[PDB]
Amino acid sequence: PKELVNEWSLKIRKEMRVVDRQIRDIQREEEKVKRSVKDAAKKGQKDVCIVLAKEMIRSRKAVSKLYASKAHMNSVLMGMKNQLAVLRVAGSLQKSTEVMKAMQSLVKIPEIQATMRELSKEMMKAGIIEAEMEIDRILFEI
Amino acid sequence: GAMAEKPPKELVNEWSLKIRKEMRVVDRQIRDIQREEEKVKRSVKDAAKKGQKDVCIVLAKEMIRSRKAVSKLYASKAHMNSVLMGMKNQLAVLRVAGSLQKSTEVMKAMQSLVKIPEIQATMRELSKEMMKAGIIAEMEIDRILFEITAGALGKA
Repeated sequence: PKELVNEWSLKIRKEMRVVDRQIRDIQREEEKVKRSVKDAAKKGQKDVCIVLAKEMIRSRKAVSKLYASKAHMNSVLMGMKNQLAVLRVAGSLQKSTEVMKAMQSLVKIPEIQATMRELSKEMMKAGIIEAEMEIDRILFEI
Repeated sequence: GAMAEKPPKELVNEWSLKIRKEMRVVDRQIRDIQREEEKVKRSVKDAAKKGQKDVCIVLAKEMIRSRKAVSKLYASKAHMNSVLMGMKNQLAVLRVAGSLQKSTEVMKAMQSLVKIPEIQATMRELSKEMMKAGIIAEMEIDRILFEITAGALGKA
């Protein structure tokens, strides 16, 4: 039907489980690296420390960019929520500007981008990606 | 400074609570507008059926304005959700460091968020609190080594 929404929610929600997992793993790694940095410091190995430290910055930045993604995705889920409404009201989808720039800053995250490119399209074709007709359009619940 | 008495970086839990609170508000306002669209709909129906063209027309302009009201709202909620995640991140950063740090993410959301229609004066206050905290090429590693080693391989 017009339950594309419910499918896309599920996928988005799916991709968010992955992001959670990715972030849960990196953090578990930072746990260890932090201990390494401690030992290395105690044994006075300056250079092992400097390197590891860099490992951490890289870690933090990685996680950050992940949460960025989770947010962009959540932005899309919300838009999906809203779509149901724009329907429950009239019965069409509306080119949301919101679910368009989010679904733009997401096809750019490293790993996941193949699905996101594929969803962006399905979305573009249901006609929510890329009034005086609406004032007429809306008059369709008559 | 001296025997100060600041809140520990649980300023994050506090801001989380408030952001979360404002999001219940938003949910509320969306729900109310939705509920009001239901009625305006019935109204538009009758007014069409009875040939009152001019009335449908205006009830329509009413309808569009609702829809945008909800849009702008869900927008804000996304923003808020972005700040919430940023806080989760800050907790993350603290879990291993124990000290907040910048965030061009929780800065722009909390920029676009300090709009006017609503009690969104609080957002201007959080905004403030957050800067003082220190949330809104490098000495990163030094600060880091110092963080992780309890000031033993200090900063430059």
